[PDB]
Amino acid sequence: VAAKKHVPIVKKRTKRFMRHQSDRFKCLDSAWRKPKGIDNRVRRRFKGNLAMPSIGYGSNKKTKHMMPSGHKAFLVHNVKDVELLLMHNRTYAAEIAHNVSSRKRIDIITRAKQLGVKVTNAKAKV
Amino acid sequence: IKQLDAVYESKKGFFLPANIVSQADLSRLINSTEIQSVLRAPKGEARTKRAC
Amino acid sequence: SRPTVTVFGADGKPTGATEVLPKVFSAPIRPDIVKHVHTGMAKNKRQPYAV
Amino acid sequence: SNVSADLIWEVSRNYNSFLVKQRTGTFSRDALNLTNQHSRKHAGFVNDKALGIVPAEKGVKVIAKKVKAANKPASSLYTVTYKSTARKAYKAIASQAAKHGYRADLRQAAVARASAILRSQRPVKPEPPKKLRGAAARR
Amino acid sequence: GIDLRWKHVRSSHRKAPKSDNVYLKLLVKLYRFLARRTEAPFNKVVLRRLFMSRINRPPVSLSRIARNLKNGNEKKTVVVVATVTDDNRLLQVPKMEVAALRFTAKARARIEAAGGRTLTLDQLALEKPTGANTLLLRGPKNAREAVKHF
Amino acid sequence: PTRFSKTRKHRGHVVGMRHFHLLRNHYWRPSINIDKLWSLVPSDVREQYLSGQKKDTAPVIDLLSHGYAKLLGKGRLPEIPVVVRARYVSAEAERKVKEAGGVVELVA
RNA sequence: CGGGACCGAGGACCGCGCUCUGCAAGGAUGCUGGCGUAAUGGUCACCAGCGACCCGUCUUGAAACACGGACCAAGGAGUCAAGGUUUUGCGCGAGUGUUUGGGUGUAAAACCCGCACGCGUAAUGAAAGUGAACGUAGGUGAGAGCUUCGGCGCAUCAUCGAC
RNA sequence: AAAGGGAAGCGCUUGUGACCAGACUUGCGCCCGGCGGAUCAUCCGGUGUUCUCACCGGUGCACUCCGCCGGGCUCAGGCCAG
Repeated sequence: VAAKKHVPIVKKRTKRFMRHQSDRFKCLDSAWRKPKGIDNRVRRRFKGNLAMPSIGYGSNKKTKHMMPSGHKAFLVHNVKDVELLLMHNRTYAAEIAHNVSSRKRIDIITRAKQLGVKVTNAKAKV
Repeated sequence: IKQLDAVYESKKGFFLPANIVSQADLSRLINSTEIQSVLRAPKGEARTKRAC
Repeated sequence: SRPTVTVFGADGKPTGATEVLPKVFSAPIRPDIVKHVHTGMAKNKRQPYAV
Repeated sequence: SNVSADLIWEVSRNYNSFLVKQRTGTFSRDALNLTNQHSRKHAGFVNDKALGIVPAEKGVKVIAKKVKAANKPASSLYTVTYKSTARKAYKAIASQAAKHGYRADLRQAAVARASAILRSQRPVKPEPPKKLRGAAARR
Repeated sequence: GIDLRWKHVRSSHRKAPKSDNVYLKLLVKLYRFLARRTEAPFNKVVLRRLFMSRINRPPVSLSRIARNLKNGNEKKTVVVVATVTDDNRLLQVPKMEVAALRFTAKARARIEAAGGRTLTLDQLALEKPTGANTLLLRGPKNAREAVKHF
Repeated sequence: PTRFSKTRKHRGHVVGMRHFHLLRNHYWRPSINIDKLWSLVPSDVREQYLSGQKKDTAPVIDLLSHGYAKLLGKGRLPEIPVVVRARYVSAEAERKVKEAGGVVELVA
């Protein structure tokens, strides 16, 4: 069903924090690593350089872990898992785990329709 | 069941231990009349109104 | 007096007999001590390995 | 004595077999747990007096702990099946939750769970067909 | 920017025990409630000593308790947030009412044989919730081999 | 355990005489004070003596059977006559035993 | 008395008040329109304005010099043991330590057993040796807590005594 | 598919093109009319309980209860705006 009424969801930063020189070296993954060189410009925070993650970018406590519909994702593996969201259909949505078979997915989707629970990936394996 | 008492009475150097708490029911202890009769009146509620 | 416990027969029905509950069932329940002793005791059957 | 509901909560507040812990919240599989939330208020296996509601073939089925049979698990639950009007089910559940002082704080949660189960037992409506959108999906 | 020559200081005292004893957790909850809802400084001191560690809770002997029972303290309830130990150098134990965290078996037996009473801290909370007519005792803190070698 | 070490956290940031052929069995002589002397009596009989239910009997204590060789005089004794058998005794311990009404017997 | 910009945090009532049928008084509501889908939003590629030295190491005060780096995958560096020390948690407590060994076993597990022994319970002296109460285990000044409201006074500190 | 007048690569912010995740589809509560059934209220008996609250069996004879179907009404509902 529709989610419970909430404050507007604000992301302070949508862009990811890319690792320094990971755009120039393929052996460097783009996952963030804090530069530890004493002369590093990103670590010293010169302007025009990559930003570094800090707790000031944190999301609002009222809307943290909310998908844009306002629900919180709950990973489910079976019908007994999705029936745990009987009392939270306006707050939690169900997300079927990737290794669940198609027929069990049909069972979970049928139970979630009876319980009025949103399924995030209900069109999978059809 | 009959032999369990003899089993713990035959262990030399060991006795069944004394608990540091006599009554484990904290609700009974707190809401007993002996404690409640001497308490100060509450200075607030669970939720506080926003002043300004 | 000390509590009693029912004795059940081979059919699963009570036999009419009771036993006095042993005094160990009123011991303190200490999960931290249980965890410490279990951590120590679970390593005592280990076989050594080395290159 | 040496055992209380407070002590059972202190023992099993960090781990038990009913616990489902994830990033977005902690849930409980306990049958006597209304709202399926891990807390002392809702831990029915911990609390001395507790209620639980499950679906039946039609209607709800409510179990309640019996304080005098805590050491007898086969006869520790008082079970009533309500297969009748939803209003009568709510009245009876609220009566056994609040009238005699048997966890009056769980009255709203019990009525809510009964209402949720009875609404889930209704027939479902067919969903509208999906509308194709964009460039690749429509063509 | 603001010029702060002085520095705000985080607390240098315990707010919770490091022990995972569930009975100690229940006792801490009880005395938190008592120290919040009563004006007695006794409950605050007892809660803060329940927070403390074992080197900060030295044992108290029956000889020390009998020493402090003199001069009009014979009827006060002795409160020790520590282990009460026995002293076999003391041949005659007087009648006394002691509440403690734990007793050794010989000390408890000698108190009960002398005709006194042994209590836990929750029983102390039941009978003297404001700590009236109580004698609060501590053991020798500096009487330790490490403290001697300091 | 390895996982609790600080190394895991730091991952990414790195006179007188000489005695030839000394034998300690010559110099073995453990000592006990008189304020521990009544602890060698078994507890029930000790409590009977301290209460005063034995007004016609005096206890005899052998220190060598308990593993002590010398009686020292720290503390005080009750007014009960006690016979003490010891290899060595200090002057104050013997004085306090005599004041308590007993006798110190010398043994080998 | 106008003109403009940005913002609407909170979520039954409680309060301060006022111009007192009510209110601009402890935080935005009311009315209306178009659309209801890629329209808003997002990702990717590119152009545009502005911004922006190549990393690591070394050196000293710092730069510069110098050294390493053609690219990618996998491997790759404060570990273990013994002995101390401080702190935390636990058990017992003037005691404590079953596991050298013995008994037992569903058999390298678990359970049970005790003599000796180690440490502690007494120190000092090169040694021979001797070995800790004048006193409610002392006086004074503080000192949490308690108090019958006169005082009793934990830990600890300073000082004077006693052994 | 795109860019390129002696480096590219990167940050902030628009735009273009390509490709997408959501959200929405109506719910709740009333007033009528038409159906389909008596697990309406009370009382009686049994049973269980938290010992005053419930379930079961009889009793309702349709101005009472429970669903369904057509309308009408109010409210709450998505995005961008005045």
